[PDB]
Amino acid sequence: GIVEQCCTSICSLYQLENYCN
Amino acid sequence: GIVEQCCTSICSLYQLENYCN
Amino acid sequence: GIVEQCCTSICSLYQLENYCN
Amino acid sequence: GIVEQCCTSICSLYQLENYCN
Amino acid sequence: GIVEQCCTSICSLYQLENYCN
Amino acid sequence: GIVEQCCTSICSLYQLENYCN
Amino acid sequence: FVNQHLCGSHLVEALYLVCGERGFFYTPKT
Amino acid sequence: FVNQHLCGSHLVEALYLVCGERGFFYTPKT
Amino acid sequence: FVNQHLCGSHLVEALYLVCGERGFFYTPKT
Amino acid sequence: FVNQHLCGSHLVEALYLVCGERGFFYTPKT
Amino acid sequence: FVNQHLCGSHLVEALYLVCGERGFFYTPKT
Amino acid sequence: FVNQHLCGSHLVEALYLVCGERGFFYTPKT
Ligand SMILES: [Cl-]
Ligand SMILES: [Cl-]
Ligand SMILES: [Zn+2]
Ligand SMILES: [Zn+2]
Repeated sequence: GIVEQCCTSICSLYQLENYCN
Repeated sequence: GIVEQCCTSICSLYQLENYCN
Repeated sequence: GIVEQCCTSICSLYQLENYCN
Repeated sequence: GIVEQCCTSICSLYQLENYCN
Repeated sequence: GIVEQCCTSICSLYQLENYCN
Repeated sequence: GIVEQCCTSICSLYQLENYCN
Repeated sequence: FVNQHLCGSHLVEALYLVCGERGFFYTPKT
Repeated sequence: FVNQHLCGSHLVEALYLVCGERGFFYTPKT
Repeated sequence: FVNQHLCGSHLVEALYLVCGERGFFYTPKT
Repeated sequence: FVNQHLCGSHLVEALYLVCGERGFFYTPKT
Repeated sequence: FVNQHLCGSHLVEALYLVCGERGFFYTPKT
Repeated sequence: FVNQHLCGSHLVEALYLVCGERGFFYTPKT
């Protein structure tokens, strides 16, 4: 999920948009 | 809502707890 | 102390109140 | 400038990107 | 006090240093 | 640089001034 | 606990703290 | 832009930034 | 609520949140 | 991405996020 | 160092930074 | 004052604090 995609791994700002409503 | 309420007047941690999944 | 209770170990919000004045 | 602009009215991430090295 | 002073007008790091243990 | 001086190693507030404009 | 005056990112901070591993939803008005 | 590690309250700060008014969900249980 | 690791400035953010007007002491030497 | 209302340290936060490893310059008026 | 306009949690931030391992006491008025 | 580890957004928070109006550069590539 977000923690694996963004904290454990590395993510872009565009990826972070995946979790907007 | 909570977002506006906490900013405009005050807010409690207990009310915030309603927003956890 | 607080660092051992809360950072090295794990603590609750109720525990954090131990350090209010 | 950007500092005052983001504070006084609004600002975009794209405009902010102009300030990276 | 310092809390109100730093918020209402300005505050210096040196004055803040008075609050360390 | 700043990351080596301040994050990897340890630095003072006076050192941090090295990177003001 | 005491009452809170929380605005902008400081709300999201408080929510993070309060909810921890359960996480939360941040839903502002319009 | 860039790719960095975003953990904990820094993750939710970033979500606030990117999503803003849209709002977001932080769900670490996935 | 929950139990997480709270370190450094994140510890004092949390204390600010919980204590607020009551005020607090942060004393890492214990 | 959405528009931002950023003030004080919150601007420096946003800049950190946006620029990452390239870093940035923070230059306010007078 | 320069003069500071610090409010809410941003004061507690500054105090954390300034005092480090000695820690500090945060004591607001009423 | 004191000497601590200052990393990431905590580094740039500290620079904001110390430099303030002077402004600063954060250049992790050095
Ligand atoms: Cl503010
Ligand atoms: Cl951290
Ligand atoms: Zn703020
Ligand atoms: Zn952190």
